[PDB]
Amino acid sequence: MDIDPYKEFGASVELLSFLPSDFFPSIRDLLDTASALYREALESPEHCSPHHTALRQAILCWGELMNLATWVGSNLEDPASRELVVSYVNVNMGLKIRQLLWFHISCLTFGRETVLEYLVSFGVWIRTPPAYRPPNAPILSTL
Amino acid sequence: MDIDPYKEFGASVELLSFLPSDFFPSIRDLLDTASALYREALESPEHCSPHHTALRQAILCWGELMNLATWVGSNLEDPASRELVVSYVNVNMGLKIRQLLWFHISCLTFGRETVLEYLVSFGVWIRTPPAYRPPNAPILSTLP
Amino acid sequence: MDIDPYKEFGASVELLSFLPSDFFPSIRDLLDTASALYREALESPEHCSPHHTALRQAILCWGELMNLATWVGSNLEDPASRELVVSYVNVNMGLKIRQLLWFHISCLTFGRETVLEYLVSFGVWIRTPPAYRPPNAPILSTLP
Amino acid sequence: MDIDPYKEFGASVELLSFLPSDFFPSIRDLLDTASALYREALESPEHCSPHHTALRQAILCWGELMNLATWVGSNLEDPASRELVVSYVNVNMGLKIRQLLWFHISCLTFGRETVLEYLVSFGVWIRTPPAYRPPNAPILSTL
Amino acid sequence: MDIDPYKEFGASVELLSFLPSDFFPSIRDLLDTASALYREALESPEHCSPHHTALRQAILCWGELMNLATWVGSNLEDPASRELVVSYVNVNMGLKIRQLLWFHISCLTFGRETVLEYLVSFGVWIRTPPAYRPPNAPILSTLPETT
Amino acid sequence: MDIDPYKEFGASVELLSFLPSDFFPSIRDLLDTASALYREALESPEHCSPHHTALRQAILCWGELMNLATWVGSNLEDPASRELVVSYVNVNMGLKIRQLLWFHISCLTFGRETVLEYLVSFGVWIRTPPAYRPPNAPILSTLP
Repeated sequence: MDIDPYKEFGASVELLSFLPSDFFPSIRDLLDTASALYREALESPEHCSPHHTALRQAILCWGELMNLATWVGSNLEDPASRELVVSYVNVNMGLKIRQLLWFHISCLTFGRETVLEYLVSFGVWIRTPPAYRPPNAPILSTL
Repeated sequence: MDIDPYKEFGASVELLSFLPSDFFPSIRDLLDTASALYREALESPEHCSPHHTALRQAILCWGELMNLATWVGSNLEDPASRELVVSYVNVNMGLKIRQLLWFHISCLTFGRETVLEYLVSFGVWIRTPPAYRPPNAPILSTLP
Repeated sequence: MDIDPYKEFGASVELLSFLPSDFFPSIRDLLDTASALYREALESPEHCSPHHTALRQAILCWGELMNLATWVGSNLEDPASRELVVSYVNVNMGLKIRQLLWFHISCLTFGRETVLEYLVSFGVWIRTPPAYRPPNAPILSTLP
Repeated sequence: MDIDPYKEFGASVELLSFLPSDFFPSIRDLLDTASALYREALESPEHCSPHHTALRQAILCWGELMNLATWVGSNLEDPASRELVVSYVNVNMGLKIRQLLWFHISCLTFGRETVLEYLVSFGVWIRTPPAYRPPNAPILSTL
Repeated sequence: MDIDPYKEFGASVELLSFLPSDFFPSIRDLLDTASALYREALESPEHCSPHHTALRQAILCWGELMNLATWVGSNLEDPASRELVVSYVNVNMGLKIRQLLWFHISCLTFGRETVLEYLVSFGVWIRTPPAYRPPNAPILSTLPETT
Repeated sequence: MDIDPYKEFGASVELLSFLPSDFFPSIRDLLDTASALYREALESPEHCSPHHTALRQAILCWGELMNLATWVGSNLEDPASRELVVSYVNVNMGLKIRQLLWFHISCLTFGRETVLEYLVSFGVWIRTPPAYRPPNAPILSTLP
């Protein structure tokens, strides 16, 4: 079956594909801003928010992916083949978990209606050619 | 942060450790149960339950892991180290979503309080010495 | 004084003698059931039930017996008489807390009246001649 | 898991660790004052008190420890190794069952609020050096 | 800043200097006393008293001093100069917080005015010559010695 | 007894480790602004705040640590121990006293909620890639 993870939150993969690769902070920097803002709500028996439920799964999805890269570096025989796998988890599979971590942290920080309104205006900006756009990208921090 | 995937739903990792490792059905058998029973709701544009939201992320977590096992199939021309990676995803990494898929499919079908009471009742069954346990295990089939 | 540990809870030593000796699960299997199900309450600063108060003393009684078996491990340099002591605590002394841990975990999970009725119902089952008893024993799994 | 046996009664192991070893009577003298004061309440099907439930377990804990020392003296081969075990049950494991027997007998005799108020004032007295304390320890017998 | 830890609570350093140096119990004996009676309050998410706010920093002051003495042991390969620093942390720096732990535990247990009247009455007792001094020193027990 | 020094003030060690380590002003500058702004209120027979009660103990803790450093500089014959100990006391304990002094001085100056919001905002600002944040770092300021 075909599930996009954002459709229950009012977005799509097509809406978040306009953000470039160097728009999201690193995965260590998304896990730090969740552990420092919402830790008593993520380590809680309550449901709190639907953005809290999807953020708990995205953290433990990465904790098993960092569990994989520790296994790959420990018990593969040749070092040549193991350097493609750990580079795949951090870069290729790590990019999909950044925008999952970015979307749910920002929907808790700024609001869900603000992030969806920002993703429209960022899509207009990056679809415009660089000669006909303002030089600075729009930012989020309304608060 | 030591975050618990089942504490939100009134369970724990140590309560899910009452069931053995080779008790959960395979991932292909659990994704067909999700397809046949809950496909209009997992593809719905609204979250219907907290179990649906944790189940949509559990399928995409396995979908990311199947793009990985396809990638190690197409790459890593050393053949002896390719089979170490793709069998790790299918066996070792596939287990921790297999408890995650089993817990959320069964809590959508039978309810929260039925699966939590089944987790205790399977705890009594596997604890009993083999001279005094029944030959049948408990099944979640509360429905006729 | 000939004091009865289960008479307070509506049972007796001779009603607990309906179950055989090798029916109760091991002490490591019963302390994990107490850990997974009742750890906020056994470490609570208030007594929640008379079964909690008798269960906190049953765990500390085994905790005193494990400091003893560690002490006979570190001391008693005669090796033939060290193994007589530590196997007595694990097998012989560990049994009378194993009925004590089983009775209070099961009475917190299923209730008093369910375990007392299970003690009678297991009495009928073990009494029946083997030509006419079922191949299944009763389990306390009243919960689905 | 980590349980202290006194926390449900409003005390701790840290509160009762200030009482010295020679503060409690012998285990035969704690079992005599329970069998002579509360025997119709300990040999009873009722719950009576939470101090009664914890006292029933502490008596039968010692009855299995005296069962052990009878076994050790009967069927160990050498007498040299058996004299360390029976001295361990009576002294080392016997000291932990004295303060369990003392705390629950005294909470029934004087009251729970009196024993906790006495354990504070006995802690002030024995933490004071002997040159700056009164020479007599405080006593319990308010009745 | 000529600042004073007890001046806020109605005392002084010199009023705490009535008690001698070898009067306060050891740091292990006040940490066991604090954790016995005040552990849900010293780890509470709110401040309960100015004694609780000042006792949380005094335990944290001792915690930073014990990670220091641990660090001097794992490092500092000269044994002649290592042991005199760990001795300075334990017996010299620990004395200034033993008065801080004793003062704030006792004002939580018996009250501010009871400890402040005890410091005066122990001041009369210790400056009396030993020929005219009574045998039983003052003590801030809430119960009498005969109960 | 595990006590968080900022827990009663609505923060934690994790929220103050959210900012980088070389952000907090030095211990000399923080004691300078404490002695400039709040000296008649820290040398006072009143409490006036929980922040004043914590700031006095922080200043006295740093005074005891500087007495320690003066003592180690006074009498230790090993020159490498004078290189190790008083550099540890500065660069490892002064960072924690820098966070404590900065937190309490800023909470006295700007308010507690403004300092907590500034902690969250500056952490998320540092974490953000530089092309998608405001170009200059935020400060607390009382000047309109």
